Amino acid sequence: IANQPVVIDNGSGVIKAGFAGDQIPKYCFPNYVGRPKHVRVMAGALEGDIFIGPKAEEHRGLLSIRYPMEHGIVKDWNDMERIWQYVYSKDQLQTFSEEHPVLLTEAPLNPRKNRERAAEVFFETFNVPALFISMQAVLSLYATGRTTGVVLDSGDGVTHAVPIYEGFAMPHSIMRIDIAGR
Amino acid sequence: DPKYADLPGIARNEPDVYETSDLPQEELTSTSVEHIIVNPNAAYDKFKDKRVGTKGLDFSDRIGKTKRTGYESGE
Ligand SMILES: Nc1ncnc2c1ncn2[C@@H]1O[C@H](COP(=O)(O)OP(=O)(O)O)[C@@H](O)[C@H]1O
Repeated sequence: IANQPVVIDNGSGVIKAGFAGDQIPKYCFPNYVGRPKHVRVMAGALEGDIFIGPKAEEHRGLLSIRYPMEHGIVKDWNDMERIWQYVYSKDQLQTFSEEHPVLLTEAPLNPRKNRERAAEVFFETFNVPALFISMQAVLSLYATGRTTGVVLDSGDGVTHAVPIYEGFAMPHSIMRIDIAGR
Repeated sequence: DPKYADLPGIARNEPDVYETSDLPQEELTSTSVEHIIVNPNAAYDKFKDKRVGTKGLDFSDRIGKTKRTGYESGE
């Protein structure tokens, strides 16, 4: 058996992704969700309206945008699924769900029901063999190599400070304020 | 002699035709607007098989939904 997983870094607005053991997240872009702000009749355009990717930057002044991952919490489940399906595109992935595992990020202090519904998606609709989601501070630990310390991370709308010594938690010690750049 | 001595009042020697003598843009300097060399078959192959579908092709000034954009179904 050989199934290289995919390190997928979510976030407040931005999402990053690349296979295991890489050095640069192969694909990175935010939660921008768009669909044409105007009406087309004449042939020459594209059809579907869920046009998200480089085309969005290519067609900024044409579509309406939205960000359903409010404070890192999914609202438009369907749209997030579509986002992930866009991730599943060939030039975007070329792999299947069952073909590889995936690693993901956990923004703490959120309702786990979000994770419930999402887990059902990736293990029922998609059928990924295994998917683990975890604290973003641990990621910073591996990047630094150190195991002791606090890490305050900030995306576009959430800030959380994690004090953990030697990779050993102190849940009460952890603090946060969820508001940033947005 | 059709009518010479008969009728002396009918025209002849008349040159009633009134003669004469034989005596006989692309300011592309500007940079205003382009044109395209027509090739109907090239553009025909351009718009070759666009399976445009007209589901609910409605463009009235009706006010009952969000927006209306027909000619939307594809392959
Ligand atoms: N050049 C920049 N200047 C200021 N802020 C930035 C810049 N680049 C990114 N940011 C902000 O920092 C955040 C990156 O933190 P991260 O947790 O990776 O974001 P996200 O949570 O959206 O993935 C982005 O969400 C963005 O709001």
